[PDB]
Amino acid sequence: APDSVDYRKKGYVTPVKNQGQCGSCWAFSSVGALEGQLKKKTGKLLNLSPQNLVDCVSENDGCGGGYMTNAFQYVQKNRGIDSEDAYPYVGQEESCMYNPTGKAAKCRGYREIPEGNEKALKRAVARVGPVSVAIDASLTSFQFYSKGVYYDESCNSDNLNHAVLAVGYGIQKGNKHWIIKNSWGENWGNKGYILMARNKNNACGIANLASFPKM
Ligand SMILES: *C(#N)C1=NN(C2=[C][C]=[C]C(C(F)(F)F)=[C]2)C(=O)N([C][C][C]N2[C][C][C][C][C]2)C1=O
Repeated sequence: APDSVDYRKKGYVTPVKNQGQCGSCWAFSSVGALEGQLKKKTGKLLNLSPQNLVDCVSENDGCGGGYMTNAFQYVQKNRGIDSEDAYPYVGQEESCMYNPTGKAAKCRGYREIPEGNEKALKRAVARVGPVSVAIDASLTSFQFYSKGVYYDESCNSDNLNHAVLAVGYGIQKGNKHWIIKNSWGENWGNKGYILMARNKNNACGIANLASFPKM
């Protein structure tokens, strides 16, 4: 595995999205991971539909919450997920309106990385591509992150209240990090991104709930 990796440089990542006031981070996270695999498999990069997941993954709670694992399973069982263009994002609860004609990607299942194993997470990211992960993003410092490697001794790994996407990893002046793509718009963090402390005792619980879909 490379000392550092950044899948944005390998065309696996779409631009930052804005989930709005709907707690659908798990949908954007799942979609990001899926978009990466689709690119790896077909060579094409397309915006997948998070609203499709929000409205159709009954295993989850729509804007009220959910897990990326349930999303990947839905795509597999549903035999597909629509493109963002075929099922645009509104960030509001609506009955499922999935349409197979707009299908843009399928899923063969998913794998989970050993809970709290950042070493496993590193290897997974380097080999697979973008990986869905959960973190404690409740701290004010996270809300107003601007640059640098984010680290706060107050983060609680047991409080997984947000789902994001790890598109790579690296180091900055002795501080190892995870390159994280958020879904709170480009007006947050660094153009929507944030570098988070890596190998710092699983800061914010970044390795507690990480998984990726297979295609
Ligand atoms: C998103 N958006 C979102 N997700 N959760 C959540 C619940 C259970 C499990 C997960 C995950 F990612 F699978 F592990 C995620 C959640 O509780 N909320 C409420 C978030 C409140 N925010 C906390 C950080 C500060 C901003 C507000 C979600 O919105």
